[PDB]
Amino acid sequence: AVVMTQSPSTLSASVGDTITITCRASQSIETWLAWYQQKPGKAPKLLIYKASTLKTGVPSRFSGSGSGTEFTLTISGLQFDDFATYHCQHYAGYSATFGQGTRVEIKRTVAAPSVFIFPPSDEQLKSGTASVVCLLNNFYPREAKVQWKVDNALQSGNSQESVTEQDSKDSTYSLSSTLTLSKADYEKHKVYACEVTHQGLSSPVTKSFNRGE
Amino acid sequence: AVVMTQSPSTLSASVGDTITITCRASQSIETWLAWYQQKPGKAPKLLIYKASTLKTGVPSRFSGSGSGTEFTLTISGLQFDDFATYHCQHYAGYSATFGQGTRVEIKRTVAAPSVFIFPPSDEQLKSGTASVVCLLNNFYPREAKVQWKVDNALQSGNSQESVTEQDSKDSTYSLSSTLTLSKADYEKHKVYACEVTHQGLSSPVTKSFNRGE
Amino acid sequence: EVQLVESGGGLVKAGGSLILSCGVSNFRISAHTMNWVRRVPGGGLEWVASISTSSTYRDYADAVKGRFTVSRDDLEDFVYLQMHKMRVEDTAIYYCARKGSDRLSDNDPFDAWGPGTVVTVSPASTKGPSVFPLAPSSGGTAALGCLVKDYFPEPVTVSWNSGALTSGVHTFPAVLQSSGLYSLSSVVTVPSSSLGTQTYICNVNHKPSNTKVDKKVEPK
Amino acid sequence: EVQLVESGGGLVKAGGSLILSCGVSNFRISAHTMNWVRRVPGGGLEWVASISTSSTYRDYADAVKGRFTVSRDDLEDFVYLQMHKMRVEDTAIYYCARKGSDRLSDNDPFDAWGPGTVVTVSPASTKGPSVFPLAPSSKSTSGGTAALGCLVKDYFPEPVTVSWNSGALTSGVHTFPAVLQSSGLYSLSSVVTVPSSSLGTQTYICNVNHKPSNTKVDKKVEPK
Ligand SMILES: O=C(O)[C@@]1(O)C[C@@H](O)[C@@H](O[C@H]2O[C@H](CO[C@H]3O[C@H](CO)[C@@H](O)[C@H](O)[C@@H]3O)[C@@H](O)[C@H](O[C@H]3O[C@H](CO)[C@@H](O)[C@H](O)[C@@H]3O[C@H]3O[C@H](CO)[C@@H](O)[C@H](O)[C@@H]3O[C@H]3O[C@H](CO)[C@@H](O)[C@H](O)[C@@H]3O)[C@@H]2O)[C@@H]([C@H](O)CO)O1
Ligand SMILES: O=C(O)[C@@]1(O)C[C@@H](O)[C@@H](O[C@H]2O[C@H](CO[C@H]3O[C@H](CO)[C@@H](O)[C@H](O)[C@@H]3O)[C@@H](O)[C@H](O[C@H]3O[C@H](CO)[C@@H](O)[C@H](O)[C@@H]3O[C@H]3O[C@H](CO)[C@@H](O)[C@H](O)[C@@H]3O[C@H]3O[C@H](CO)[C@@H](O)[C@H](O)[C@@H]3O)[C@@H]2O)[C@@H]([C@H](O)CO)O1
Repeated sequence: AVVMTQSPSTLSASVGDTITITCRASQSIETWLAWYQQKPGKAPKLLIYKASTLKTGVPSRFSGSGSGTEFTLTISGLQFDDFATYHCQHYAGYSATFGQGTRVEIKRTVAAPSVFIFPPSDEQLKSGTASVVCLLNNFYPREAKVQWKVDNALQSGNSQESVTEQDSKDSTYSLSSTLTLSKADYEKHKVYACEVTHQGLSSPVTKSFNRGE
Repeated sequence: AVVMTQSPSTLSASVGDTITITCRASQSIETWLAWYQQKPGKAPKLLIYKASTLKTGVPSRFSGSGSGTEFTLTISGLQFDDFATYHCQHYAGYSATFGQGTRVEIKRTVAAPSVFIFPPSDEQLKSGTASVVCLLNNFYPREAKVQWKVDNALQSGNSQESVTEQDSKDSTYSLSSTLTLSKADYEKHKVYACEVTHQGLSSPVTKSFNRGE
Repeated sequence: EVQLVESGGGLVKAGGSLILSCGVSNFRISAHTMNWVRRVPGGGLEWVASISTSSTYRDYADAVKGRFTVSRDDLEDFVYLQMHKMRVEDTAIYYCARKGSDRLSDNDPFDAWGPGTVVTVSPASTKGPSVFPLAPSSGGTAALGCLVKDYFPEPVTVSWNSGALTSGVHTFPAVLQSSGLYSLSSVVTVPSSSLGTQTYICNVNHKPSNTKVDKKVEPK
Repeated sequence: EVQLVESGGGLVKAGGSLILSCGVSNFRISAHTMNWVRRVPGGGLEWVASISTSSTYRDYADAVKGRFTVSRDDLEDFVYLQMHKMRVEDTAIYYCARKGSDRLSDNDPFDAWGPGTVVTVSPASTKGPSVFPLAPSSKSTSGGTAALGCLVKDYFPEPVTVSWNSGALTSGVHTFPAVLQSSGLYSLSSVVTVPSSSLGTQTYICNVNHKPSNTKVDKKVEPK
């Protein structure tokens, strides 16, 4: 029952870089190790197996090494299509274990989000539902925390988030959080707020409005 | 490719009666015929196979006969527990076919439904939805039709209904139909009507209300 | 050429069940150990289950032991995954994968994968009903009732006036709405001349969500 | 006492897929031909599929030939039914049933049945979005910039495309990955940041295309 630990979880690099993802096993697995590439919405692709064997068709810029407990996947001369998630895997006859994955992204400078909040539209409200939307715009890196507070009470279980892929132009991410309440629930409270924490912000940013204006 | 035709579709009788259900095969099936009893919401139960053999536990008032193309299920001395649907079945080594089924019910005199219509409660409307309910109360026999009209335009795809099992005391049936619309559509229209067709009526009955009143 | 495709993904409520299947093209599954793997929203893959040739060995991730069953059908080239007692953390994209190589050995990597099928477990395993009056208004005889709406799973029970009122009562089979929630109505016929004097209260119980609801039905 | 239990029933969209399983208690399926049968709304029973011992023969009702597959697992005692390209008339209660008798022969009746699982195929394969404005206001305006958008809610299935001012406005637009709600319908938002100085002068309209329902909606998003 082997634990596989990749490093790093996110690897920020530029086109043309030479980069190295590490995979550590909690105990020796000889060379029973494979590396897979996976792009959003698509199936994992086998790149390398038995620690260092390149699958036919895989460009020679991909290279794998290691044995026992330490393994590396090296990409020499990173190309745009190499930006993806990479998973290491201990494979045994009748079971397998994966690492947590490493997402390789485009390197850029830290960028705080711009935060905007949107009350529910009167039209939706009338239909019996209140969606409150918090927008985090063009930030980097991708990790951001968003908390909803309704009359200062932290919310759980009633919001969903969506994050965009890295922007083709500024390499930033954007995020949307939607708090959903019944009209009746929504009308039981006054102050709606979203509180955003991010590495580029000196301190958290809180956007709020009063129901009814 | 053997078509099984069961007759009648509904058999109305009284406790104590001897009744006969017929099953006909489009071609000879020797004695490869079985009879099943099924009550509402329960699994079918095998009663008779090889045309005339009773399963263990099946009371002797049940009997079956026939071979070739014509088969008969007999119940001598109907008991309350016997009102149910009966299904005949041709069974072959690797396929089977069923007759349409025969519902055995308690006989009584024709009775027209009493019809009632209920507008949405203000409370539900407030939450964004409008269910209009039409009730057909204590009618016989079971076949009845409900057509919803909104400002005289026949509806479809927006109503569901359910029917009670035969009443223990007066042997009647009742039916409930719900027309469901968004609050928005509901307020677009004024006249909501449910039109009921049933053998107990000399012609279709309509119950209606004007929204707001 | 070699392909797999998964079917059966869907939205399920916590505690519910869902069965996935996997078909293939341009190879037979018989010589291959077949696997299920899932990609959880965090982005990582989790090995879920494996079934060896001849079904000699079936192995599961600890997280799913006791709840999932994998099966294989060599004659028609299908593999199955049954999922029961499902939990929020089962939410993921599920892939069917084979262990294979140009020459099969005792331990080959996952060389062919299906595109995946999305499985979502919503958090609530039950939902209590909303109850609305069906208000009265044919003379002599009046009809009133309660509309018991948007609950899950079955059943609800309905009594009238804590049970004192049984005559003329009809509680209808529930219907399943396109929303995947149930709805039913309970109605009672009473003397057109008891509305406003006699009180009418439907008592709804939804055991699955320990919800009890009394609702007065008044004229208008 | 012999028992069978179906699993997997639910609501399915026309064209969709659903797989059922059947498990047993107090007997082994290996010696038995296993069957699937369904009761349709009209009350009649319909034979659906049968699978012989050893999976030697699989047979199907003509109505399902090509769309359903039946499989068996003798080692752990399960039977499966795959249902694809589902149709409204597939709507029924599905039962797993054993062919058998006190002593097996080449042709026995169905002597044990499961309780049945409800399968309901809705006529609608698709559903069009409601679109609501995310109006610019003081709460989404700061300095030289204002954010506005559209919330595209309660549609099925993916995808929907969103354009702003028929494609004239592309800079600054973000259309987020759709998310699936507990209702089984998707929703997403499309937002754009624009100069605060332009609200009141520039009209902003989101163009929503739900190709799967061939539905298009144009929504003017205005202050307040
Ligand atoms: O029936 C027989 O032919 C045979 O008599 C052959 C015997 O050798 C023996 O088989 C057993 O031992 C074999 C050899 O063991 C020794 O040498 C091996 C190297 O060849 C070495 O790995 C091993 O440690 C030892 O030193 C094993 O190969 C046999 O294992 C196979 O068969 C059993 C079923 O009995 C399976 O459970 C195993 O998973 C394995 O089958 C898989 O691998 C073989 C190829 O090696 C494939 O032909 C087979 O289709 C299957 O392949 C799939 O699964 C593997 C594992 O998931 C994947 O990596 C592949 O990609 C495929 O998906 C067995 O231990 C005797 C036995 O004593 C009983 O018959 O059998
Ligand atoms: O040792 C052997 O296994 C044996 O040598 C026995 C041989 O007789 C022969 O088997 C074949 O012939 C048998 C007899 O056939 C002749 O007599 C029959 C009257 O008894 C008559 O119907 C038939 O047409 C012919 O005149 C058959 O019984 C055999 O068929 C059985 O086995 C085959 C597999 O070889 C199965 O595919 C069949 O469906 C059938 O099995 C089913 O029935 C038997 C009981 O007879 C069960 O023991 C078995 O589990 C299975 O039962 C289940 O399925 C049936 C049908 O769906 C249901 O009705 C039951 O309720 C169960 O659900 C076979 O044709 C040779 C073979 O040639 C090769 O071994 O085998």
